[PDB]
Amino acid sequence: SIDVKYIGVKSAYVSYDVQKRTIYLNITNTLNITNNNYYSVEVENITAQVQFSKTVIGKARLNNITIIGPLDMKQIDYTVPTVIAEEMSYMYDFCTLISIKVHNIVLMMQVTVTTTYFGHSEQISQERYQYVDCG
Amino acid sequence: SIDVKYIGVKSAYVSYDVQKRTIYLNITNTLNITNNNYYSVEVENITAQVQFSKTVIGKARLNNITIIGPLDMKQIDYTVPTVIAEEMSYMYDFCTLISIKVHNIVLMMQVTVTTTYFGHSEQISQERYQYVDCG
Amino acid sequence: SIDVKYIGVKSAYVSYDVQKRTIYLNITNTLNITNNNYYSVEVENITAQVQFSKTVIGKARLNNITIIGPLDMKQIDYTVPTVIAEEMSYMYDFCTLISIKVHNIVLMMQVTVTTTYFGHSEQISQERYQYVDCG
Amino acid sequence: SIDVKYIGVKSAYVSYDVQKRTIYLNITNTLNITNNNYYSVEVENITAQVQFSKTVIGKARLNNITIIGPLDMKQIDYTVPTVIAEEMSYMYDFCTLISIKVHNIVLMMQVTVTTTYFGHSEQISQERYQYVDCG
Amino acid sequence: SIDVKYIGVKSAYVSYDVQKRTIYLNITNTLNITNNNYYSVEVENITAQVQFSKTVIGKARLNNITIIGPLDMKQIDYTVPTVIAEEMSYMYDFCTLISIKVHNIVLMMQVTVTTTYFGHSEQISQERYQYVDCG
Ligand SMILES: *[C@@H]1O[C@H](CO)[C@@H](O)[C@H](O)[C@H]1NC(C)=O
Ligand SMILES: *[C@@H]1O[C@H](CO)[C@@H](O)[C@H](O)[C@H]1NC(C)=O
Ligand SMILES: *[C@@H]1O[C@H](CO)[C@@H](O)[C@H](O)[C@H]1NC(C)=O
Ligand SMILES: *[C@@H]1O[C@H](CO)[C@@H](O)[C@H](O)[C@H]1NC(C)=O
Ligand SMILES: *[C@@H]1O[C@H](CO)[C@@H](O)[C@H](O)[C@H]1NC(C)=O
Ligand SMILES: *[C@@H]1O[C@H](CO)[C@@H](O)[C@H](O)[C@H]1NC(C)=O
Ligand SMILES: *[C@@H]1O[C@H](CO)[C@@H](O)[C@H](O)[C@H]1NC(C)=O
Ligand SMILES: *[C@@H]1O[C@H](CO)[C@@H](O)[C@H](O)[C@H]1NC(C)=O
Ligand SMILES: *[C@@H]1O[C@H](CO)[C@@H](O)[C@H](O)[C@H]1NC(C)=O
Ligand SMILES: *[C@@H]1O[C@H](CO)[C@@H](O)[C@H](O)[C@H]1NC(C)=O
Ligand SMILES: *[C@@H]1O[C@H](CO)[C@@H](O)[C@H](O)[C@H]1NC(C)=O
Ligand SMILES: *[C@@H]1O[C@H](CO)[C@@H](O)[C@H](O)[C@H]1NC(C)=O
Ligand SMILES: *[C@@H]1O[C@H](CO)[C@@H](O)[C@H](O)[C@H]1NC(C)=O
Ligand SMILES: *[C@@H]1O[C@H](CO)[C@@H](O)[C@H](O)[C@H]1NC(C)=O
Ligand SMILES: *[C@@H]1O[C@H](CO)[C@@H](O)[C@H](O)[C@H]1NC(C)=O
Ligand SMILES: *[C@@H]1O[C@H](CO)[C@@H](O)[C@H](O)[C@H]1NC(C)=O
Ligand SMILES: *[C@@H]1O[C@H](CO)[C@@H](O)[C@H](O)[C@H]1NC(C)=O
Ligand SMILES: *[C@@H]1O[C@H](CO)[C@@H](O)[C@H](O)[C@H]1NC(C)=O
Ligand SMILES: *[C@@H]1O[C@H](CO)[C@@H](O)[C@H](O)[C@H]1NC(C)=O
Ligand SMILES: *[C@@H]1O[C@H](CO)[C@@H](O)[C@H](O)[C@H]1NC(C)=O
Repeated sequence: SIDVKYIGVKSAYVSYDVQKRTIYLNITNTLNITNNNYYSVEVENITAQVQFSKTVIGKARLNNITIIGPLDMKQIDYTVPTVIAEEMSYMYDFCTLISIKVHNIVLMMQVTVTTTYFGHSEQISQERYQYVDCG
Repeated sequence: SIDVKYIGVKSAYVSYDVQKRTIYLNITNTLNITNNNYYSVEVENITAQVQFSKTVIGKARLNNITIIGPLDMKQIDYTVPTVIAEEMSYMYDFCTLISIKVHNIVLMMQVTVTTTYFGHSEQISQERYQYVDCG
Repeated sequence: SIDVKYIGVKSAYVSYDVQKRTIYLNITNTLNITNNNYYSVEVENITAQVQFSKTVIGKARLNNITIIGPLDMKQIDYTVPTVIAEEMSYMYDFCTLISIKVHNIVLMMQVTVTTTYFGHSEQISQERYQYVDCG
Repeated sequence: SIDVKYIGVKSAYVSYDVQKRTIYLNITNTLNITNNNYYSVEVENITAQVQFSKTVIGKARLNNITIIGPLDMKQIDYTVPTVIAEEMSYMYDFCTLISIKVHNIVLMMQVTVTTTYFGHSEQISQERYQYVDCG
Repeated sequence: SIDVKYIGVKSAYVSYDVQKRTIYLNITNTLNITNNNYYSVEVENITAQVQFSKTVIGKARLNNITIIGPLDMKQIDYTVPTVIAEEMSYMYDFCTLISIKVHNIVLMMQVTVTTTYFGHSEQISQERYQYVDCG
């Protein structure tokens, strides 16, 4: 990635910024800019490219063959019980929260068993993340 | 990715910004800009490209063959019981929340068993994320 | 992706911004701009491209063959019981919520068993996300 | 994607913005702009492209062959019971909500078993998302 | 990655910044800038590239063969019970939260069993992260 940028407030090439009651008197501004950008990116010179796979099975006996890909949960037990019993009481609850499984950003590109890959793969994530603001 | 940008407030090439009761007197501004951009991106020179796969099975005995792809949950138990019993009480609940499974952004491009890939794959995610604001 | 941009408030090439009771006196502004952009993107020079697959089965015995693709849930139990019993009480509930399964953005491009792919694949997601605002 | 943009409020090339009771005196503005854009995108030079697949079965015995594609739920149980019993009480409920399965944006392009693909595939999603606003 | 940047507040080439009630008297500013950037990135000169794999099984007996990919949870038990019993008491709860499993940013590119890869792979993540702000 030639250019990746996270800029909180302001991005600018040339900035003349006059803010909060300043006095802007005699100013002469002369700006002369020559800017040229040449992008030669990902050019590929390829005569011959071959992806080839072959499988042959002969005179074989196969019994109880198990192939299981990734990300298996099988048996998971989530027990979160809450019991509140009050005879004569004063109970004030402000900003109370219970969260079990929260997923914001899930990116999965290639999950497989057998993968043959020629090329380019790029993952870019930018965020501002604030979970809980109260009071 | 040649250019990826997250800019919170303002993005500008040339900015003359006059804000919050300033006094803007005699100003002369002369701006002379020559800007040229040449993008040569992803050009491919390819004579011959071949994707080939072959499978042959002969005189074979196959019994109990199991192939299972990824992301299997099988058996999951979610138990969240809530019991509230009050005889003579005062109960004030402000901003109370229960969430079990929350998914904002799920991107899956290639999930398979057998994959042959020639090319380019790109995933880009930008967000501002605020979950809970109260009070 | 040549240009990807998230800009919170304002995007502008040249900005003359006069805001909140400023005094804008004698100004002369002369702006001379030459801007040229040449986009050569994804041009492909390809003589011969072949995608070929062949499968042959001969004199074979196959019994109990199971192929199962991804994303299987099988057995999932969601139990969220809520019981409220009040004899003589005062109960005030403001901004109370229960959510089990919430999915905002689900993008799936290629989920398969056998995939042969020549080309270009791109996923781009931009959002502003605020879940709960109350009070 | 050459240009992807999320701009919260304002997008403009050249902006003269006079807002909130400013005094706009003698101004002379001369703007001279030459802008040219040339888009050569996705041009393909292809002599011969062949997609070919062949399957032959001979003298074979196949019994109990099961192929199941992705996204199977099978057995899912959703139990959310709510019981409210009040003898002599005061119950005030403002902004109370229960949601089990909510799906905003579901995009699925290619979900299959066997896929052969030559070309270009692009998914772009932009949104502003606010779930619950009350009070 | 030629350029990766995290800039908290302001990024600018040339900045004339006048802020918080300053007095801006006689100034003459002459700026003459010649800027040229040439990007030759990821150009590949390749005559012949071959990815080839072959598997053959003959006169073999295979029984109880198990291949299991990564990320298996099997048996996990989450027990978080909460019991509150009050006879005559005063209970004030402000900014109280319980979270079991929270996942913000999950990026997985290639998780497989057998992978052959020719190319370039890049993962870039930028964020500002504030979890809990209250009071
Ligand atoms: C500078 O500004 C003052 C105002 O205080 C003015 O009297 C004077 O003529 C100005 N000079 C020039 C060169 O603009
Ligand atoms: C502006 O810059 C260019 C460079 O391309 C130069 O030829 C020209 O003389 C400059 N003009 C002034 C007034 O400085
Ligand atoms: C690569 O491109 C050039 C022209 O840009 C061409 O002359 C040459 O024949 C190409 N390569 C092959 C292997 O054809
Ligand atoms: C295959 O496995 C099962 C249990 O998973 C077992 O009962 C069976 O006997 C096995 N096959 C052979 C041929 O032993
Ligand atoms: C500068 O502004 C002042 C106002 O205070 C004016 O009297 C003067 O003529 C101006 N000078 C020029 C060169 O514009
Ligand atoms: C503006 O810039 C160009 C560069 O292309 C130059 O030829 C020209 O002389 C400049 N004009 C002035 C007034 O500086
Ligand atoms: C590539 O393109 C050039 C012209 O741009 C052409 O002369 C050449 O024959 C092409 N390559 C092949 C292998 O045909
Ligand atoms: C295949 O597996 C089942 C249980 O999954 C088992 O009952 C059966 O005997 C197995 N096949 C053979 C030939 O053993
Ligand atoms: C500048 O503005 C003042 C107003 O205060 C005016 O008297 C003067 O003639 C102006 N000068 C020019 C050069 O416009
Ligand atoms: C404006 O810019 C062009 C560049 O194409 C230049 O030829 C011309 O002389 C400039 N004019 C002025 C008044 O600066
Ligand atoms: C590619 O395009 C050029 C013209 O742009 C043409 O002369 C050439 O024959 C093309 N390539 C093939 C293999 O035909
Ligand atoms: C195939 O599997 C079933 C159970 O899934 C089992 O009852 C049967 O015996 C198996 N086939 C053979 C030939 O063993
Ligand atoms: C500038 O505006 C003032 C008003 O205060 C006026 O008297 C003066 O003639 C104007 N000058 C020009 C050059 O427009
Ligand atoms: C405007 O720009 C063009 C560039 O195409 C230039 O030829 C012309 O002289 C310019 N005119 C002025 C008044 O600057
Ligand atoms: C096929 O599977 C069923 C159960 O799914 C089983 O009853 C049957 O015996 C199997 N076929 C053979 C030939 O064993
Ligand atoms: C500088 O500013 C003063 C204002 O205090 C003014 O009297 C003077 O003429 C200015 N000089 C120049 C060269 O602009
Ligand atoms: C501006 O810079 C250029 C360099 O390209 C130079 O040729 C020109 O003479 C400079 N002009 C001035 C006024 O310094
Ligand atoms: C590498 O590129 C040059 C031109 O940039 C070319 O002359 C040469 O033949 C290429 N290498 C091979 C092995 O073809
Ligand atoms: C590489 O590209 C050059 C032109 O840029 C071309 O002359 C040469 O034939 C290419 N390489 C091969 C192996 O064809
Ligand atoms: C295969 O494993 C199972 C238990 O997983 C076992 O009962 C069986 O006897 C094994 N197969 C053989 C041939 O021993």
